[PDB]
Amino acid sequence: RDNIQGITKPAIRRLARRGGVKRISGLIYEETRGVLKVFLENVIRDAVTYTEHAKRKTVTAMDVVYALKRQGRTLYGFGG
Amino acid sequence: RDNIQGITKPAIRRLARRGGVKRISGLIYEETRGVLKVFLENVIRDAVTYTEHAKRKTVTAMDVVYALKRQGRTLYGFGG
Amino acid sequence: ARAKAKSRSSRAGLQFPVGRVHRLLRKGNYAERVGAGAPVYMAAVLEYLTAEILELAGNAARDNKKTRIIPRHLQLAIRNDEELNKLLGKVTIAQGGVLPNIQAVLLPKK
Amino acid sequence: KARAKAKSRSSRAGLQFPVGRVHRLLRKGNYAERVGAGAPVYMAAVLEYLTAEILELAGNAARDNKKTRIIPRHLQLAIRNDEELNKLLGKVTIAQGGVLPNIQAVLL
Amino acid sequence: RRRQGWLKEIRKLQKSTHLLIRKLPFSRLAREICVKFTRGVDFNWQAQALLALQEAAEAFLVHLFEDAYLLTLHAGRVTLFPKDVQLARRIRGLEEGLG
Amino acid sequence: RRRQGWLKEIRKLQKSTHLLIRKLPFSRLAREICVKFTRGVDFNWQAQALLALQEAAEAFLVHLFEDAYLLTLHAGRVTLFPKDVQLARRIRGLEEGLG
Amino acid sequence: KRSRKESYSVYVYKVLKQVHPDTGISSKAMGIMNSFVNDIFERIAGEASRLAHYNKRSTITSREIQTAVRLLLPGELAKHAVSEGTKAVTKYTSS
Amino acid sequence: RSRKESYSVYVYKVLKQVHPDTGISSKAMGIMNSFVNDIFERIAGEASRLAHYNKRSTITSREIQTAVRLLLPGELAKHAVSEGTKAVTKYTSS
DNA sequence: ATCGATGTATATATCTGACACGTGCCTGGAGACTAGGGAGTAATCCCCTTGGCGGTTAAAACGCGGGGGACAGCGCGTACGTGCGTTTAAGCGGTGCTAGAGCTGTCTACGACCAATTGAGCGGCCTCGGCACCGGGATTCTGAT
DNA sequence: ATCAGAATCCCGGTGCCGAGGCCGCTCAATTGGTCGTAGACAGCTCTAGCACCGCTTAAACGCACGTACGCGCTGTCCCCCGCGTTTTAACCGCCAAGGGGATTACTCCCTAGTCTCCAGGCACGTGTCAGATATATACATCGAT
Repeated sequence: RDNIQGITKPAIRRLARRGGVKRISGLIYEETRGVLKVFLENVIRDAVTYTEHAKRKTVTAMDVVYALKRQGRTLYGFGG
Repeated sequence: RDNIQGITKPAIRRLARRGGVKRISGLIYEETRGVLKVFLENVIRDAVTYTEHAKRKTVTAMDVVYALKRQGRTLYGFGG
Repeated sequence: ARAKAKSRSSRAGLQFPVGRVHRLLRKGNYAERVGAGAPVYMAAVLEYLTAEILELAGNAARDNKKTRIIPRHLQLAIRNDEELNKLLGKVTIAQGGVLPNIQAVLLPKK
Repeated sequence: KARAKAKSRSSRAGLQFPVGRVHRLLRKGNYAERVGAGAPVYMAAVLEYLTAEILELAGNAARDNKKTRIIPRHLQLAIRNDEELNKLLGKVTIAQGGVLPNIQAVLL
Repeated sequence: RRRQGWLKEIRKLQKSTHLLIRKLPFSRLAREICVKFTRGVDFNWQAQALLALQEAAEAFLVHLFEDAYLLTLHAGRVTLFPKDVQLARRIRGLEEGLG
Repeated sequence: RRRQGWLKEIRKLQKSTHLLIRKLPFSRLAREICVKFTRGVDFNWQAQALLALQEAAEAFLVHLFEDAYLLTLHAGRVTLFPKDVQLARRIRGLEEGLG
Repeated sequence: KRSRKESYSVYVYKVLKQVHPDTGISSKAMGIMNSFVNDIFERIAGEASRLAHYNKRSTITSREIQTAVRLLLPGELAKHAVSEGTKAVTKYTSS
Repeated sequence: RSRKESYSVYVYKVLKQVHPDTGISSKAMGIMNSFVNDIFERIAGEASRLAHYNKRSTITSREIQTAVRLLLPGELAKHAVSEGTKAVTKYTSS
């Protein structure tokens, strides 16, 4: 069982039901997992770069909030 | 002759021919004039405030390029 | 020997602390000098923005029969009002679901 | 006399971009309280690399047009024909520039 | 015997780089818009600023028309409709569409 | 005995506030993505960082799915296809959509 | 020992208990308000700093913050903010 | 009077090194000049935010290094890091 | 089911204005030296993250059957490109005028900075209530009856 | 036309843990002088932006018309959802260990700052060639027969 297979198909359908989607194609799962992988790849790359500059070895919440702040999607609720 | 018709039908047709549009509905002219008008209001308000801060009365190229920079569409070739 | 120490906020009559905003502007390297009225103006703008979001949040919480603000009400309050939404469209809200809505063609019968 | 002959710091780096002008702009830029010594040299290397690569793409784009003088059309064609630069310079609009010669796939 | 002649026009405009709207309608439209925000005072304009405004506006409208044409092609249509440009403006960035 | 029940599900899930994807697969996915950049050194994670990552990723995916739903609705279908979500990722641009 | 770790929480308490007497707030919403006020602070301060640098002045005075707040928030929100700022400096310059 | 400093001459020299016989018009030189100022302002913004986030007061070469790694995508940044290393290894001598 | 008219691409002549190069200059970069504090590094504490184990249970997975909807195709009407003749307004030159942009010189209000003081605000701790959950009764849609 | 059943919503009752109040403290905000320079301001000089006008011509415009294409409709078949059953991994609680985050002390090197000197880059000319346009030639491409 690969590591992207932890993203289950009822969960992706739950994301679609939040989005107002009535029906879901059987082919959507691979591309949705792919877009999740590329998005998380770019964000985790940004946050781990911020960690490596500070000479720390642990991604704290501040690194995730700054890394998302530099991609144009700032998140509120975890400190400033 | 009202001034919004100075942006002519062949000019918008040429803009669509640059965009790859092969066939053009006749109702598109009023809506395209609408989006052009909203865009011009958005940029001109910010550039006029940038002129108003310097206690000047002439819109220079630096203030219009800064106003385009604050909307997230930077423009090259007219100063920094 | 000297006069009684008054906060500068009481000179402005405002609730956001001008002294802390002045300390943040001095160590923030924005400019080499800081004018005297600029942190007062900042305190006013922040006071009004907090008052706007809290007023919409309190009405949004009272609409859900609740007397204590959870982030769900803050999200709903921000996104219903267009003017704040334009400012806050670019910001994700934690613990925040999307507005209760559905596109009109999906509702088949009335 | 006792004062040595002046070497520019760009000549110490073997680079063309002006190190001293960048040091003055970092001092008046006010991004940081203090300015470290090796940081404008590192930045200057980064700009030399960017200008050299973009000018190389511009020169090849000029050779495709059989011209030897660079027009903004050459920069526009050089910039969007490179995907890593397309991610870099997607958001900038280039003055005196056209669009790519891209006709959509329903040509028949 | 005319079959299709738009192809010469589209490739000729995508290989030319000149400006597409005449300078004077854009000029008087810009001055009529500018007097509406500065409370009736008349402003002067540098020529390079007005030229830069026309370059930015024309590039933005060209990109918006490519976006709406991808929306036409996705729904099975071939002619550009106003609902397509409306949906393109909504699906674009909320900040970018209207400030 | 079979009735359609998507309407109660959509009405119930759009008023929810808890995180909707399972937490632990998301956690090991973030760790297995993280190990590809620090050259095999095991990094530690605070819990609040993974919680913030889940919040940002889930809101972004919901925005992407509604906009691609506008695309699928536009074609007269009601089912969301992979060509629509790919087209919406192209139309959001290079900085917000691909990355 | 621990550091002070300053924040904006108590002012959200005072403005909340002034605008609404009987309404409470959770700690996660308090943190979300804290990050919100820090973010909008950084945008307004970055706007005033860039604009002061563009016109070759070196001081941030109230005029630069005025043009910045009119420039960044969209519409009549900024208009009311200009009104409150003028009223605030009207009170502040008295003493 | 006014000096109006521009990077025109440095763009001309690097152009002369990479392509010997290629010229440049004034509008494309202005395009290059505003381009260099723009990439400068982005890198300075990354150095300012990272110096303030980690409670450091000075930008050293490490800050610019992680900033250029963060802002430019992919292998272009890596080769820029290579260029910076070859710059610093010759700067510290003599 | 091949050949001819013409749109389309390219070579040649012949200039102009912009371009690349030369020159004087001034101000900004460089050299040398000093002072002071930012930060590098080592040591230590504890915390909180990771790792592990056992059981639970709701969720995932899988299969099956039914029907809503995607898709290809056909006819109709409408609206759009193209061609041709008319107009009109944009652009270009040419002059002229003056508001306002830019620089220079003076001065003062305003803001940086330091030391003593004190209270506003922050960490820690405690209590009770808004809220989370469950159960019973009125309300509401479906689709058989 | 008409309601049993399931579902939904509302309301009463219970319990708990996080919010809000309280107290000690410490360092940051405030006050009071002091000193220096950014900018406000007055004034003067001059470019360039606006206004006007003639003239030409390319571009805009209106209409007629044939036809490409949007759209409603229909049939077919396919693939997705609801439901039921079996399996499994997330989850919760507990616990231990140790890597590492966080803090403090100590030290020293790097950089702000000052002063002098000189050369790189910028304003201003200037001579000359790449690009623009016109013209001639041929290739390809569509149309005719």
